[PDB]
Amino acid sequence: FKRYESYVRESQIPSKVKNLRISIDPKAQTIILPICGRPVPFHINSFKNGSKNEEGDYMYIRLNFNSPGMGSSVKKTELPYEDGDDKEFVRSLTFRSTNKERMSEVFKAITELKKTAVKRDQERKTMEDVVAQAQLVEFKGRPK
Amino acid sequence: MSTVDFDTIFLNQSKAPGRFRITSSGLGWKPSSQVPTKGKTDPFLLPSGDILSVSWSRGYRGWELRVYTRNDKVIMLDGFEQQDFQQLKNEIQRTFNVNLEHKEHSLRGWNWGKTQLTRAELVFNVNNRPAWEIPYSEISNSNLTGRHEISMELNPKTVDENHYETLGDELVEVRLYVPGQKSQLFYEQLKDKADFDTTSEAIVSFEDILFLTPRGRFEISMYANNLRLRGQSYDYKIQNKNVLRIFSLPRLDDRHHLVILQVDPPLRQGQTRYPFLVMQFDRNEELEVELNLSDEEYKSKYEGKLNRSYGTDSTYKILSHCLRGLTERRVITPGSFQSQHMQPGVNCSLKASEGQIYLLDKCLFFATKPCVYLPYSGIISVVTSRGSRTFDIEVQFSGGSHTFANINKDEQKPIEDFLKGQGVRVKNE
Repeated sequence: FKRYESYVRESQIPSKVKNLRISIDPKAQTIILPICGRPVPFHINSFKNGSKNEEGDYMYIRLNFNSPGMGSSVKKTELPYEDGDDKEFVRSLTFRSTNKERMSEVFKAITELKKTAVKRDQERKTMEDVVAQAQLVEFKGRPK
Repeated sequence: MSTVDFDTIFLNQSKAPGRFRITSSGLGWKPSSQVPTKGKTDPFLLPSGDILSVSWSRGYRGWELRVYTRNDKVIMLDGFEQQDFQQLKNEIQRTFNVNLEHKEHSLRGWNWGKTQLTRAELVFNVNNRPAWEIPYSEISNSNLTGRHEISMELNPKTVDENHYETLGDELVEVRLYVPGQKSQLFYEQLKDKADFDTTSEAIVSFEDILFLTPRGRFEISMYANNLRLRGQSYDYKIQNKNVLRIFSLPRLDDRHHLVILQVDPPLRQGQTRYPFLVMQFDRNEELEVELNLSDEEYKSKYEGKLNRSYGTDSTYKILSHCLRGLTERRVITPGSFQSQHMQPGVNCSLKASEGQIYLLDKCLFFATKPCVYLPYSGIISVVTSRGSRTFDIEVQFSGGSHTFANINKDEQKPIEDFLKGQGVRVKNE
């Protein structure tokens, strides 16, 4: 299990979060969701993918999270969750909002945060097998 | 008598701030008079005898005081400062003899954990700490969506004569994944604790119906306001309002009959969506069914819409009549179109999917996954192209084009004459 954590202390939750709405922290790589009056963090590594639907005056966002069965393309060697037969998982959360424009921007920002996280993880994996070499010693005369 | 009062407190996620008060008689909350809230101005009052326990925790607007009642209701009061904790602790202890518990919540951002059905709320624990809790009073419905999957629908916070306007993004649906051979017991325990409507009396049930989209042996239980589909792995609840159209179409094999429901919003099975439900009956399948209705309810609501008893008639006819009576939707039967072979439809392929096209009086309908409904009012032009014993039909509409391939050439003239008769522009390359 690639150990990740959103916050260690409640004081790290930004002061901006207070309107009982969906908010994104790019610094902590975390999506903050309004569940029954509580600011619930979800790390971008627990997030799988989402969808957005427009319905009358409301805009719906469904966020899907990583769970066994609905697994991602990751190999068996590194799971986005800790192994556990007795572990239950939040598979999806569906939210609605009257403000369509902001809700579309929030969805774009979640999708961008996921793309940046995946790109950084690929870049890390490509660098893990790069052995740091010694420095080339220039020839003090006329080189061939 | 020292009345302790707090200004700027919100009740159950109210948009308007109010004044909270602690008295020896109980808890009181009143909205602040500065906001025109179309809404009763009446103070919320909770008697001291109804208070069971009180927890203190981090909310959206600062600190939250969560009050558990003896009537299995949860009251949420948010907007407190961290300094208020000492005063609240002393006053609640002095007035009610109840300990104020400090509840720390998991901030790890993990979506895995253990669910725990507490008396008044469903709690999701991450590393032995609560991540979130949902009061049972906020849960509208729960439905097994697969062998390890539980979907909970929450009451939509819209316009009720007894609730303050909520401010923000609202949670509508929560799906849990419960591994192990365990999700069915959890669903049963959730049903018992959430106190969902009980002693439900289906008006009519139909057992062992073989669907094609998605393929499965579902039981169909019909109620006054809703239709239930029970399956081995997935239970669906469809509201009668969400049924847009009913089609009753004979298959060209002359051995089967198709009943097709258009549903909006489309049914979900994991990631895939089913806007059309396709049921397949044998034409020789006969069923006798008595409606489970009182004679007073039948006469008042269903007289002339439903029969009290259906004799031994074909199952698909009884089902189509019951669906018509309960959804108030018209059943669409095959139109005046007759193929060269005197058939009500024509064999064709849509991309890699082989199927049957029905030319109905108001629309073109394809009946094999994927199901395609095309109203004639939305069709711009139909182009007939030569692939040949067969020809292809391209239907152009405001949202794209659909090419139906591999149609027998003998069917070209009947189709063109029918489409011209319906006022559709036919072009022949």
